[PDB]
Amino acid sequence: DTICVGYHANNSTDTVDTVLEKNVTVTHSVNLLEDSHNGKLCSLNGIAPLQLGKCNVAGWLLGNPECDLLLTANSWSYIIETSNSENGTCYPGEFIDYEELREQLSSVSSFEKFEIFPKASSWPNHETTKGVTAACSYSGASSFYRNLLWITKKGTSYPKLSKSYTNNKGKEVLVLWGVHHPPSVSEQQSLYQNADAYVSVGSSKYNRRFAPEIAARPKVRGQAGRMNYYWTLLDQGDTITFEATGNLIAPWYAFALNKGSDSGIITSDAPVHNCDTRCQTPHGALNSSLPFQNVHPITIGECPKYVKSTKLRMATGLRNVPS
Amino acid sequence: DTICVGYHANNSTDTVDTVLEKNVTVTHSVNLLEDSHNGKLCSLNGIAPLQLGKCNVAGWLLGNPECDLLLTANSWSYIIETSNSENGTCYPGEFIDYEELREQLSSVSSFEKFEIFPKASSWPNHETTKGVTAACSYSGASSFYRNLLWITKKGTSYPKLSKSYTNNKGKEVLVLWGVHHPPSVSEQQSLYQNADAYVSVGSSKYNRRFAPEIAARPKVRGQAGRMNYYWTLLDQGDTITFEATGNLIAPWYAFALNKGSDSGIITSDAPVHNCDTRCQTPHGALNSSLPFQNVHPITIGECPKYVKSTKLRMATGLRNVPS
Amino acid sequence: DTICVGYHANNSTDTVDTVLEKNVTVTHSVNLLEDSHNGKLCSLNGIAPLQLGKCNVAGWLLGNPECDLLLTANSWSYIIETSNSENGTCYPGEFIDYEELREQLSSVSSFEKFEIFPKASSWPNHETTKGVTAACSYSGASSFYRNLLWITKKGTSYPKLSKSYTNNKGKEVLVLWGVHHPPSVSEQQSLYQNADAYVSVGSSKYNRRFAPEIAARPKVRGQAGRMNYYWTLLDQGDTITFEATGNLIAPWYAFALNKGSDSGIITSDAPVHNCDTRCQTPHGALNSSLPFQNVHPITIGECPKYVKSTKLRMATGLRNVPS
Amino acid sequence: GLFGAIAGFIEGGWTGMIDGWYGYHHQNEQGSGYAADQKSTQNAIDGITSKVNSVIEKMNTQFTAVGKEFNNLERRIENLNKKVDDGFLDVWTYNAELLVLLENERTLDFHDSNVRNLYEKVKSQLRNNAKEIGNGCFEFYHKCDDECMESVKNGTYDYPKYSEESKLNREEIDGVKLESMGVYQILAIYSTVASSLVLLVSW
Amino acid sequence: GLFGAIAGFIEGGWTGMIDGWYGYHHQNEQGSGYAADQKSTQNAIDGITSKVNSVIEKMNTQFTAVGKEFNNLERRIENLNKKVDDGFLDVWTYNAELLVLLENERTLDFHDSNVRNLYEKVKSQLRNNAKEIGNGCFEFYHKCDDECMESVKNGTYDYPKYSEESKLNREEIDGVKLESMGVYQILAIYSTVASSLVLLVSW
Amino acid sequence: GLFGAIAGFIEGGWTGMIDGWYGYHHQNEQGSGYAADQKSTQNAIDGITSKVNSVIEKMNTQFTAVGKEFNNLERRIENLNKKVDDGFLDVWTYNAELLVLLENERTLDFHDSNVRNLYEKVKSQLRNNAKEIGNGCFEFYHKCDDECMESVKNGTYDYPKYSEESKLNREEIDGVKLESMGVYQILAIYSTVASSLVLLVSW
Ligand SMILES: *[C@@H]1O[C@H](CO)[C@@H](O[C@@H]2O[C@H](CO)[C@@H](O[C@@H]3O[C@H](CO)[C@@H](O)[C@H](O)[C@@H]3O)[C@H](O)[C@H]2NC(C)=O)[C@H](O)[C@H]1NC(C)=O
Ligand SMILES: *[C@@H]1O[C@H](CO)[C@@H](O[C@@H]2O[C@H](CO)[C@@H](O[C@@H]3O[C@H](CO)[C@@H](O)[C@H](O)[C@@H]3O)[C@H](O)[C@H]2NC(C)=O)[C@H](O)[C@H]1NC(C)=O
Ligand SMILES: *[C@@H]1O[C@H](CO)[C@@H](O[C@@H]2O[C@H](CO)[C@@H](O[C@@H]3O[C@H](CO)[C@@H](O)[C@H](O)[C@@H]3O)[C@H](O)[C@H]2NC(C)=O)[C@H](O)[C@H]1NC(C)=O
Ligand SMILES: *[C@@H]1O[C@H](CO[C@@H]2O[C@@H](C)[C@@H](O)[C@@H](O)[C@@H]2O)[C@@H](O[C@@H]2O[C@H](CO)[C@@H](O)[C@H](O)[C@H]2NC(C)=O)[C@H](O)[C@H]1NC(C)=O
Ligand SMILES: *[C@@H]1O[C@H](CO[C@@H]2O[C@@H](C)[C@@H](O)[C@@H](O)[C@@H]2O)[C@@H](O[C@@H]2O[C@H](CO)[C@@H](O)[C@H](O)[C@H]2NC(C)=O)[C@H](O)[C@H]1NC(C)=O
Ligand SMILES: *[C@@H]1O[C@H](CO[C@@H]2O[C@@H](C)[C@@H](O)[C@@H](O)[C@@H]2O)[C@@H](O[C@@H]2O[C@H](CO)[C@@H](O)[C@H](O)[C@H]2NC(C)=O)[C@H](O)[C@H]1NC(C)=O
Ligand SMILES: *[C@@H]1O[C@H](CO)[C@@H](O[C@@H]2O[C@H](CO)[C@@H](O)[C@H](O)[C@H]2NC(C)=O)[C@H](O)[C@H]1NC(C)=O
Ligand SMILES: *[C@@H]1O[C@H](CO)[C@@H](O[C@@H]2O[C@H](CO)[C@@H](O)[C@H](O)[C@H]2NC(C)=O)[C@H](O)[C@H]1NC(C)=O
Ligand SMILES: *[C@@H]1O[C@H](CO)[C@@H](O[C@@H]2O[C@H](CO)[C@@H](O)[C@H](O)[C@H]2NC(C)=O)[C@H](O)[C@H]1NC(C)=O
Ligand SMILES: *[C@@H]1O[C@H](CO)[C@@H](O[C@@H]2O[C@H](CO)[C@@H](O)[C@H](O)[C@H]2NC(C)=O)[C@H](O)[C@H]1NC(C)=O
Ligand SMILES: *[C@@H]1O[C@H](CO)[C@@H](O)[C@H](O)[C@H]1NC(C)=O
Ligand SMILES: *[C@@H]1O[C@H](CO)[C@@H](O)[C@H](O)[C@H]1NC(C)=O
Ligand SMILES: *[C@@H]1O[C@H](CO)[C@@H](O)[C@H](O)[C@H]1NC(C)=O
Ligand SMILES: *[C@@H]1O[C@H](CO)[C@@H](O)[C@H](O)[C@H]1NC(C)=O
Ligand SMILES: *[C@@H]1O[C@H](CO)[C@@H](O)[C@H](O)[C@H]1NC(C)=O
Repeated sequence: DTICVGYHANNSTDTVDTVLEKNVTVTHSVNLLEDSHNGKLCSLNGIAPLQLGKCNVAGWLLGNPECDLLLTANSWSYIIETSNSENGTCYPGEFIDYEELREQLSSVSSFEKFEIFPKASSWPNHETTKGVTAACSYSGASSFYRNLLWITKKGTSYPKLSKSYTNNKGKEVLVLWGVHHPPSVSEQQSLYQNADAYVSVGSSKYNRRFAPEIAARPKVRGQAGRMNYYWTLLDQGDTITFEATGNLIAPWYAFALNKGSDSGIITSDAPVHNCDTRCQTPHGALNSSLPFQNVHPITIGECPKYVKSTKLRMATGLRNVPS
Repeated sequence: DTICVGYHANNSTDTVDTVLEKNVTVTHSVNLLEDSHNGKLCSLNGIAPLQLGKCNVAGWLLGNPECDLLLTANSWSYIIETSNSENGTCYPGEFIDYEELREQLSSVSSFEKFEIFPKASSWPNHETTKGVTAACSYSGASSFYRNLLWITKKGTSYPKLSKSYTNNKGKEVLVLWGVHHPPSVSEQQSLYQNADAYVSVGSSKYNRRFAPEIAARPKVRGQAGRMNYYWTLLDQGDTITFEATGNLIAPWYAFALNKGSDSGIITSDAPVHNCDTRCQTPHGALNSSLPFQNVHPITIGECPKYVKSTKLRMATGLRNVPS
Repeated sequence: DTICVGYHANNSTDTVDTVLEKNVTVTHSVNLLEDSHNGKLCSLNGIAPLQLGKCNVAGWLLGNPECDLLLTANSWSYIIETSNSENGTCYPGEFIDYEELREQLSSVSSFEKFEIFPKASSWPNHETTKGVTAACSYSGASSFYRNLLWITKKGTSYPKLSKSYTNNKGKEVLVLWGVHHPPSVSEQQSLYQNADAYVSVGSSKYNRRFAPEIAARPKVRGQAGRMNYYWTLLDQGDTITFEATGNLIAPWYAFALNKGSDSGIITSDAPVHNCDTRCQTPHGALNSSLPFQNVHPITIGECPKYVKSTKLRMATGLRNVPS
Repeated sequence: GLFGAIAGFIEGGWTGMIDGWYGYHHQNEQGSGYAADQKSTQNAIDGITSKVNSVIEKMNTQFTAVGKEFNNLERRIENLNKKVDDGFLDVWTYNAELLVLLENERTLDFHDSNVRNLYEKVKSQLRNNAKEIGNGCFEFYHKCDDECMESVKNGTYDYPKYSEESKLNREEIDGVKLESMGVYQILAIYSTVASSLVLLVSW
Repeated sequence: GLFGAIAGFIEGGWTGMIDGWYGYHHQNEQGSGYAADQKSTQNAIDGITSKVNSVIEKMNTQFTAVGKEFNNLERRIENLNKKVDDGFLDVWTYNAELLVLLENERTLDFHDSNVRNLYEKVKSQLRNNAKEIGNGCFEFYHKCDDECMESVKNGTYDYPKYSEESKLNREEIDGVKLESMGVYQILAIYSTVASSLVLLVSW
Repeated sequence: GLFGAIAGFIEGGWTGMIDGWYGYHHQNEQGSGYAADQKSTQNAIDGITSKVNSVIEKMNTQFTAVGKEFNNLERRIENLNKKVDDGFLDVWTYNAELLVLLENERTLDFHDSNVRNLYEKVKSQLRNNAKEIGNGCFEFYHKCDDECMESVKNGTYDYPKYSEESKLNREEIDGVKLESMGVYQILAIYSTVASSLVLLVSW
């Protein structure tokens, strides 16, 4: 009789690497790495996301009328651009500080869109209906943006324009506007009847005098002129004044904004579904508790951390050695 | 007769956490982390740090007469703001490149203030003392900055101005000036009587033409006019030429600068005492040689390193196991 | 008999430090850290680098004829500056966005310099040769950049200028030009005989209206006027038009560009030879496979990794303890 | 610090053991062993569980990080951002793999030390009995039932209760032919030789 | 790597010991022990001192990090600044905590190793005397005063000085004395004649 | 984690040994020892080689890093650039030196444990023979050649072949020297005289 002493053994074959040795077959282990994900993009914390489709963000906020379907959108979890998202600006030009605008979008949650200057009332001086381009056409019909307003003269006449606007909505208000210029002096007089012209934008902290330019250039989309774009955050209290002579693209819609951080500009093309998670990638959604994520670095939510490895098995057990 | 072999034990109580077990009672240990600070802000190496009190940096440098007390300061350990420092620019406008000017101040230790152009001598054509407003008022009087000079016409008669200065002080000299523009054209002619005007500044590396603008805007502090601010470093050798017609806030003092690094713009509110340490926080001074620090990340001086935990006791000894 | 058991021993002397002890002599060790290098600047994988000599990058791309020597240079591995490289702009002004232009050259490998506008063809309206300063002199003779062109009047008459150019070369095209302005209205008319002036450049994504300025300023190199410089990348396809009145420095050459990244602006003065390595520092080239490097951080190509230590010997063996 | 017990002087494992990680195999009068030791293995389970929970605790959870945007003039800032990202990525993958490797070394040696400590504890409470052989196996000079087995597994043995029979039993095991010759030396064989001398002397 | 000494077979600490960390408790005829070993505790003190000072040495002192400022158009840059600072703070706090934990494991096992090495060195020079019992205690078959105890503490023993009597003690503790009892085995009476035969053959 | 072998109970090194790291020294009837064990040293070779190779594999090879430039209005961005560089430099030099120190500790302890386990295996296969003395030195009660040496060095001993005569030798060790001829009750030379009687009878 004897009391021979020994340890447990298994039939398992998961291997853990150590420093002194590779591929050690251990009894029991525990994973620490993730790779599983659906190919779906679910809502975050119950709140639906937003998809633009074939729409750049700038084309959406200006209301490029190919982006007409998502007109009544007001609340999102995170904005999804697509690979096919290309309807930016219809009229050729330049949207100044587009990047800074996109990061100020990254901490807004919802909207209150409203008429700034009511088109039937605010303009008792000028023809506000004979201005459109065929380059920004829509189903054949010559069309225009949905938040702006082209302004024309009224029968070889121009009263000098001035207009204020006040904030009394508590939250901050974002206001856009634009400046047109043609490439020829003849067209410049043909629309505006002024040798020189100027606008001025002033609130308290933004202030600039704008003046057009007239210069020939190769046309794009059948248009040789250009149009620049500008935008400013307002505050409660402080007011804004526009004062125009020749080249005004009048604001016609504003936005009241809402806080609540962590918004994203994830670009993917996986479809949208209607479950709920706490983590979201371009390649899918996650559901885990291991502290290391391997799928993709760009995350939204409370996600575990991105690494660049393959196998991170941690051994909790013995050297499984048969006899 | 026995020779039993044993080990030291204690009534020690302090616990250290190891990996395999929490709260293990050790005979001897040593802390590695700091918590203690005074509520006091002492001299760094004997030099008293400059406090601004209720004064913004630019309001000090242009010399708001609100900030009259700390006028003849010329050296510091570092620079202290409080949360009530609001007397910056009394007259509304824009101080361009304020942050870069703050950063250049972060490596300068001491000043020499001096007249560039004497108020009584250098200006034999223009009224020098009849332009000052009530928006920058001071104790009933209508006042103005202490380092600049408003310029007006001299009785419906106004020569074109041009004036130079050469640097001959070896150290780098800082120059500030400003451009007023009124909001209305009749006021522009009322003060200057030039339909157009311009100023220009050239050194060797700086060259800028300024034109004013005139436009209406909702008033601030009883003023709808505006006034911008511009600044330029110089070197030993290179000169500066002003060529000004109509809108010039003339410089009236300069600053011979110095080296002497490691200057900060700590904003706090704990008062000033007179010890001397080698570390400085917005919450107090520090005095130890433990390498880890827990109070506050923003430091000035040779300071131990900021982490984000609470307990880092290190065990030096045995498990206190009585019997 | 006995079967006494002993370990190996040696006469080796080198020491590895452990945590518990300094200077422990180990029988066998291995170093991990590099110190030694030739003082040579060899070729990366066949292709030699380009030395500038007394040549600034800006002076080269403008073709300052001090740096006439490297006229035919069109392919390199990387770019070498020296401490004596000082010939940039011979005419005083400001090469705008010099850093950004340096960064875009940090991934370009080779060119194809060619005439944009031939000297005696594209300009049958102006005098093409009689304006050249002596400030950019060569052997005393009033000389000028070899890549641009000064433009004068033509006998008290001066046509409005417009000129187009297209790209049909399948790569990106790099284009330079400049704007002169003199200090006096006298020199303005005497050069150009137009009180107003402007130029205008536009392709599809660049669009700017330049206007001169006229102001007095202290002269540099005997010139009280200045010249601003500008540059633009083109695309395959998209074309460029210039429309100028009276202040033009027209181009005379372009650059067809080639990819191939990993090239920089390493400055040193250690000499050039023609070996082949796969790592290059300002003090010389490296040759090992150890994972740690000590000589200099600024490295070109695959290099062992830079640290700030002096001794990283790793013990592989026993404590060399004799009797 | 491989202590040389597992795959050492003890070669293999036990498949027939089920319950814990550390156990015995008695081979007494009736029945056989493979009975676990739930006492010591509980400490192992608690320590490893604390270890794993601590490692999961020391890593944080990052929050929403989105790629940013630039135009064609901000290239310095763009490479700056890219450099920051690849730097932090390399640092965290370095930390992760290095940490898991060193933990795996130390946990295998923790199991080895537990095995060896149990073997030490067993042999310590058996003073001069059972004449151990090989891979930790014994003999038990005195014969005893399940009860002494269970006692020793509970760390109780009462050595003087068995010492005298085991001492005699060891000594008769220590007797090889010394049960047959007992003249305090090679004397029993030796006595016969002198007789021959006396018989030849008086012959 | 718990070697099994601290709270292992040796159960408790000693409140009575004052000077060092590792001691002796001699129990001869006059007085009791509680005397330190200043030799081997000195090495451990020096090593732990070296360890602490090295850990102090490898950290550095951060210099004057000042908050920066930005206007409302440099939001990208300011977010980049925040991401940089948060990442580096996380890196350093992780390295600090992990360093402290692994050091604590290793230093407790260092003390364990010192205890075990001392006990083995004691058992080494006392080969077969003193019949070690329980939690590290010894017996001394032969009797000896403070001088032998001091020599033991100096690691000197001159063991063939004390062998035979202690051997005799281990003989007289463990002698089958019924087999001798003065005279048995008829060997004494019988062998005497042989010597008489030898004295006859010699003469 | 000093287990006590090297510079412990085993004092010095062997300059005379060449081939492996861990060897023996026989002192049998002809010649002296100094032969390696190529077996167990090969495992240490493989482990240390894997150790160094894995450490090399973890560290990575950086690509082209060129310094950048800024004008006089970009002091903030330049200082940000500098802070990023200094941070990553300090983090990597910290990780490198700390990694090297911990691996140095572990490799010295690895050699220590291998030496001790070698000693344990040798003592394991020799149960009641050779009466181990000094710095791990042995005696062999029975006398044998180089073949039993080679047997032991192949982990074989065939102990029942050599048990009996070495055992009989082990019993007769003691009394030949405590009287300079031995201590015995009344038959020490007496029996010797009976032998002499056997000689004088068998001339
Ligand atoms: C909204 O986005 C869509 C797709 O992103 C735009 O459709 C594309 O518009 C371009 C610009 O005109 C078209 O290129 C030109 O098309 C004409 C006729 O096909 C051709 O003569 C030209 O040589 C050039 O190819 C492109 O064809 C068209 N895409 C498709 C599939 O037809 C659309 O223009 C955007 N909306 C607005 C208002 O710009
Ligand atoms: C220096 O800083 C102080 C602190 O802000 C300034 O005092 C503040 O000045 C403003 C401007 O008048 C005051 O706000 C207005 O006050 C009037 C009358 O009190 C009221 O009718 C307005 O509706 C508005 O509230 C503010 O009360 C006043 N606060 C204090 C504590 O004095 C001061 O003006 C600054 N100096 C200069 C030269 O700007
Ligand atoms: C190419 O670079 C070289 C050196 O970097 C330039 O040579 C230096 O040019 C400056 C002005 O062009 C000279 O400074 C002036 O020299 C005169 C006469 O000595 C003196 O009276 C002035 O006070 C001032 O010092 C300088 O002497 C000269 N140095 C050398 C070593 O030649 C050269 O001008 C550059 N090429 C071009 C086209 O700009
Ligand atoms: C460690 O194991 C991995 C996995 O391979 C499996 O395990 C081995 C023990 C053996 O049974 C293999 O047949 C199994 O497939 C090995 O990694 C692969 O090895 C093969 C052969 O060298 C190679 O073709 C694959 O590309 C490897 N793939 C990966 C992802 O590792 C590995 O070689 C083993 N050894 C070491 C030192 O890691
Ligand atoms: C680990 O210890 C901390 C500190 O508590 C001390 O240590 C314990 C072992 C025990 O001796 C306590 O009396 C000591 O004060 C424990 O954290 C505290 O726990 C108490 C409840 O007992 C709670 O009221 C406090 O808020 C806790 N303090 C902090 C800073 O968390 C902790 O619970 C112990 N954990 C384990 C597993 O032992
Ligand atoms: C560790 O040793 C080095 C070099 O000394 C050699 O190694 C010793 C172990 C011993 O064998 C000496 O005889 C050898 O010469 C020391 O390095 C230098 O030490 C002196 C002071 O002793 C100092 O003035 C030098 O600056 C040191 N230089 C460098 C490059 O280190 C080292 O100091 C020794 N360790 C300690 C803890 O001081
Ligand atoms: C995400 O994972 C969790 C846990 O892995 C899932 O929750 C489990 O759901 C099943 C089905 O009802 C239950 O049987 C389990 O008990 C749940 N586990 C826990 C821990 O709650 C969850 O279903 C997964 N999916 C989503 C969308 O949350
Ligand atoms: C460990 O085992 C021993 C014996 O193997 C136990 O001691 C006896 O156990 C039996 C049955 O459990 C009781 O009837 C006796 O009263 C026990 N005591 C004696 C004989 O003195 C012991 O209880 C077990 N447990 C522990 C914790 O020691
Ligand atoms: C270690 O202890 C022994 C035992 O006391 C010391 O040996 C004696 O030292 C005393 C000192 O007063 C002398 O008088 C004796 O002659 C010594 N020898 C004996 C008793 O045999 C010894 O000196 C101590 N030190 C060392 C290094 O061995
Ligand atoms: C290990 O050593 C043993 C004994 O030293 C070897 O056994 C001997 O092998 C030789 C080879 O020719 C035979 O002649 C002997 O008869 C063997 N037996 C003895 C000496 O008792 C053994 O071969 C060695 N090698 C291995 C792999 O075990
Ligand atoms: C190993 O044996 C267990 C018995 O507990 C069994 O459940 C398991 O299926 C076996 N392994 C495999 C891979 O089948
Ligand atoms: C523990 O006892 C010692 C006895 O000398 C005493 O000095 C010490 O103060 C005691 N500990 C505490 C916490 O009081
Ligand atoms: C700072 O600490 C040192 C030592 O810790 C001490 O001597 C000194 O009094 C403390 N205070 C000051 C103001 O230096
Ligand atoms: C150590 O001995 C070897 C013997 O081969 C010899 O080659 C070597 O030079 C010696 N080292 C020194 C420092 O003399
Ligand atoms: C670099 O070093 C290797 C090994 O030392 C050597 O073979 C080679 O010739 C060296 N030079 C080059 C250019 O690779």
